[PDB]
Amino acid sequence: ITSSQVREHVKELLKYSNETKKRNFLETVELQVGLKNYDPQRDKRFSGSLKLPNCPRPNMSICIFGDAFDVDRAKSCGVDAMSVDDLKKLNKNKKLIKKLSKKYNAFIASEVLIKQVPRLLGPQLSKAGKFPTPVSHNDDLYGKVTDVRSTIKFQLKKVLCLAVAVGNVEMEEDVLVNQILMSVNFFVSLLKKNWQNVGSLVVKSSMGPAFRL
Amino acid sequence: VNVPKTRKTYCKGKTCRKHTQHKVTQYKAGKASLFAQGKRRYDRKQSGFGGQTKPVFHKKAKTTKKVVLRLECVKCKTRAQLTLKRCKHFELGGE
Amino acid sequence: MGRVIRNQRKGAGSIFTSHTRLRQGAAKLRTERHGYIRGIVKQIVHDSGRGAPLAKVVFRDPEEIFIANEGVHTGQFIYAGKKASLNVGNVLPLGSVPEGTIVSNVEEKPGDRGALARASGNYVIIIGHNPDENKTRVRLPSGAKKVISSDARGVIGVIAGGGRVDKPLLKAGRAFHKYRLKRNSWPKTRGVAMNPVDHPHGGGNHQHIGKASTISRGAVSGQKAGLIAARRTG
RNA sequence: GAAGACAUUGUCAGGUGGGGAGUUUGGCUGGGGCGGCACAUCUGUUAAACGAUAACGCAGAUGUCCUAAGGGGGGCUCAUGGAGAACAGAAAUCUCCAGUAGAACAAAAGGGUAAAAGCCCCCUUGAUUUUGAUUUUCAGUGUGAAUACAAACCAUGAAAGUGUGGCCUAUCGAUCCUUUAGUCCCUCGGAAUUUGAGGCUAGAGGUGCCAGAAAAGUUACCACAGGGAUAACUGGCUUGUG
RNA sequence: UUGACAUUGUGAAGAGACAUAGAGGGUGUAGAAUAAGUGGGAGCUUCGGCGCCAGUGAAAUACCACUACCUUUAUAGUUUC
RNA sequence: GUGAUUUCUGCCCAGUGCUCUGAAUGUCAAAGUGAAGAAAUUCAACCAAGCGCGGGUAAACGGCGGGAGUAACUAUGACU
RNA sequence: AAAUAUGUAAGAAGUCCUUGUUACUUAAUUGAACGUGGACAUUUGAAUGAAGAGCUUUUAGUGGGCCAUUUUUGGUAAGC
Repeated sequence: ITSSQVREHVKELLKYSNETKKRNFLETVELQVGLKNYDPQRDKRFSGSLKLPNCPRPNMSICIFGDAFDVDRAKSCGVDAMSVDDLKKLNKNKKLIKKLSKKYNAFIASEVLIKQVPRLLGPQLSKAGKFPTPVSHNDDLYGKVTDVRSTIKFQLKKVLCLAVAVGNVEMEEDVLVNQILMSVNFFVSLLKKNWQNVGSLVVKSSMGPAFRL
Repeated sequence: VNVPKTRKTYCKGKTCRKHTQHKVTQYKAGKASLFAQGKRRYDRKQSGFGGQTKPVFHKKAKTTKKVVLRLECVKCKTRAQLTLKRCKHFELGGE
Repeated sequence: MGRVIRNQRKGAGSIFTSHTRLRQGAAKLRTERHGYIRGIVKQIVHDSGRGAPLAKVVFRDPEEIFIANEGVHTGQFIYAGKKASLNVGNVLPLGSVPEGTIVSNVEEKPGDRGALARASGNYVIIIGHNPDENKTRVRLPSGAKKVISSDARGVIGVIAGGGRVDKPLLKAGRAFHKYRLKRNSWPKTRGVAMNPVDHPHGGGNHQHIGKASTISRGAVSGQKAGLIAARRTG
């Protein structure tokens, strides 16, 4: 709870383990949070790294599609399909628009809708996990998929999600919790007023918990 | 109609003066209920029956409110400065 | 708008029966527990309540009931709890048979018996079964009720048959229907009554105009029409 | 005998409630009405070569749109002949060359505008703060709009400059109330402390009848005060129409 | 018309208050395989189970904290429905 | 309500009214409860009717369409 | 590109000469604005008219107007 105990989630919580000495292999810590919890559309992000610094952790197939040319916008990589003859029948509704825009990351496709997005395609999907975000959709979905694959930084969109990092095993305290904060930027604060906008969260590394608030 | 979030609109405050990028949101509303003098006195009827007050209120609107542009620097440290763009409908930065 | 009829009467106003032109009155008497005698001399012809009311017993030192279709101008009107059942007599319906049919009969014990006192209509006691102390009684109405054990009871079909099985041929005879009760006849087919007059509301090319059901609970005045109903056509 | 904290009675709350009470129902108008807005505006004309100027005069535009359709400097110059044609071949679109401003400047119309005021690039956010003065009814009334200054604070150019919003002439709103932005300034009056209330200056929230009431009909059952200021009928001009 | 509060006080069956959380845990098409599911995850623990850099699909998991179903479980005085 | 007898009561319940135990769920006031401040006070959750959802209802108010083609001179409609 | 009508100016407080003030901008003997001392006014196109002239308060009525000649708008026209 943004208090002294931050370094109790960090410093005092960095060698908890669950057995004997402390092992003999590398470490793996971070600092959990989110993306903005807005609705993955209107406003929740912009630009600027923390860091932070990471990438996947497990899988990365997100979202990118629109026309017959959006497939190759997911061929030399791996993404979801919006289909062509579906935006007039079933390419969006609940578990539909989901499918294409409901993965884990967010979305990195382009744009093309017309008079249909106030309760179907572009619509039903927003806070679900996608609704047309900033993925430099013009050359494709790879270069700006540096904001959708690796490096990172920590593009935090769709539904929660983000990253963190600072050191290895044991050598951080005030800058461990203050490294977790450092592992937060346009995700912990931003422009006009943004020093906080949530309730709680989690964190650790592999040991056991962090802040007991 | 495509505004651009923050843009160096000189300004001041002061205890600052000169320019300063300002995160510029538009203005919202604000409840009052049970504080407003408007209330403190406008609680009446007078009182076993009532009506309201001469201006209440069915007239004829305009179909176009106004943007309550609310520019606000961060170095100037203050103070959320209001502006007035008039033309609806529209929306923030596109573009 | 004036005060529409209905609203109008009720209060003393100018209407109220023949409250000084008839014979005695209903009265199944007062209440002892084992039969008293009743020589019923003469059956009366009153007004209003067609169906002869006939004046009887007077025993404990020297009353006038409504009399079921059974007068032997002296008839065996012995009645009172423990009492041989019969056309006439009047035994506490808490000790009847099962399929009988009393006429006059008292909601609640004693309190002289009015339920189905009218011309003819009798009240077949159909039930008696489920009874710690009560009775499953029919009723002229058409619905059922559990009256209360020992409570008077006519014992036979009320007199005066088809008092009106027909046929009041002429506007007269209404020569009566009155000289009886209130001045109910004639009755002013309301929807001629003008706007301000009653609620109807004539208007130009006639017209009962909008609605006609009339929510139960309207302002005694918004009232009238078809009370408040659960239907319409035939 | 029946009823047995119930119901009733009482006090507030909510439904409901033309049965009842009260109350209202714009205007300009070849007479009222249905209609149109010369009720707020702008261009052209009508309008008689300064200005002013009428109709329910004629021809048209206004209750927006622009982050750039704003701001500065660069460059460049916009709707024919003669050349080269493969889906082009009347051309839709491409590249060469040699001359009327016929184009373009969001939107009506008129003004204006050519190393530009148009078009392609480059860099910004002046569409800024404080005032005040000015101009716009022949103008003494506030409003909107616009002009030149002062003080600041920026842009842009190498500069001199220019830029105080869209080339100019249209595109908007008092009075209590409410919200907000302002110093962290002023008072709650027996003293304090915070919480709250109140104030000061700069804005948003609506008044289109746009100098700004908050407002359904019907009467043939009806009523009043006045209107030849105002219509049916006579007369009257005029005579298209006969 | 409906609620609350007074008018309104004798007794008797059953909740909730004092003064509690833990386990199997996921029946569309495809990956050998557990889908309302999130991600921190390159590691948890003297083994390597699963991973993971590969990953398809509507959504990937062991180190598991969690925005949310089913089954499964303690009262002695006043109190109050 | 309609008006002797005589005959004869077509079809429409979506609309407005009326009216039923009904609806697995959404509003919905006062007291009563919880949460937060130092309170004033301001947020909460549940909450009777009512509403909205469901049904019946026209001797209840009232309703009762419209255009195309369409042989055995010709016009023609039981046809579609 | 007229006519009619419409702005200004006029003899004259005016020029001409000498220098002095600082916030102004010029590099300043640069000017600007202001002021001293000094020459000439009744003045040699303007005309013509003055029952002075200027100035301050106040407070009636009025706001329904109608004629003509020329110049025009509508309309066949009009005592429109």
